[PDB]
Amino acid sequence: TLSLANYLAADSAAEALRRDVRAGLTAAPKSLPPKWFYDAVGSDLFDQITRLPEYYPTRTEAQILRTRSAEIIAAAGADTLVELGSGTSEKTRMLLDAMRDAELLRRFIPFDVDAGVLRSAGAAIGAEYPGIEIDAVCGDFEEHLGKIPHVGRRLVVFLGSTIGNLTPAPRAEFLSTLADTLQPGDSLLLGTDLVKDTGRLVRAYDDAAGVTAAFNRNVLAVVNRELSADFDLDAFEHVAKWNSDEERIEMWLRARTAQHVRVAALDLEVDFAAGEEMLTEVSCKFRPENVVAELAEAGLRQTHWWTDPAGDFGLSLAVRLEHHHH
Repeated sequence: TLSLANYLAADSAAEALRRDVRAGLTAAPKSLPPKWFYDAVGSDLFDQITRLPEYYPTRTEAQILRTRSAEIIAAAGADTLVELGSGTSEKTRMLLDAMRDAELLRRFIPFDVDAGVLRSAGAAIGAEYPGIEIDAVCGDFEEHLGKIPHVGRRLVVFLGSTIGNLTPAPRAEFLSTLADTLQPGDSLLLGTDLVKDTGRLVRAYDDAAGVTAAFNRNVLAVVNRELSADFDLDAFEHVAKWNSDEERIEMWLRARTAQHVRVAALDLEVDFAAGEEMLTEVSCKFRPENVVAELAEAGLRQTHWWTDPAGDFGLSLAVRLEHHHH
């Protein structure tokens, strides 16, 4: 059967956006949070990015998961699959199939901000896996991870490389809170994109076809639409950079010429100097030894680590850290 629990108010997304745009556009170094990339148009654009020859991470993680699903499912011994976030719905069915092959599959708990997607995905999954209990939760990572039911033995998965879109401090915060929801017996599956040739990294975030550029610019269309702003999308250049000290990709929008922007819903007048850059996304890249340390600091012990043949990407399986005090 299907059960949906919807914790987001009608104006949750609207109020969150007003705050983020006002905070981002009036900071001395302008920025916009990457989460606003993903309206209908942006999610479609991102979907296309996953099939771009330069953008390897989605396909590499998918290929690792394809190969390791049975082993992940054996390792976890879990009967309940909890999926955190979007865009991983084909990867979801790899894990669900593996759990069904193992005769363990009982419960599926998707957690995402879009209730409509959950209702659709829940009806579909429910049909493809007769007898499964689907407890869908519509909420956000900030506030609602606690709302995920602790029924059964749970494999909690967070795929799609979203973890790297958080800088070290909010990332440490997120992982720790995630770890806190795990009961003994539960496992966390986590994908991390690895440090590699910087040419490859930059091209992945600035493809030859210019799709990533459109995806970046689209966040301006979102602000235009939702807050009645007058960004001139054609006035902003897409810039992807390798930050070697932070070992992360950065995406920027750079004003070709001086721009004056009014966000009418906010009664906010904003100025861009010619060449001024606005930060729209970071994509942190990891070293294998650093993934274990970060997991440890969050209260997790890595029990498995899998990579693709090129060492481009790693999947971790982790469990609650052991403590023996004296």
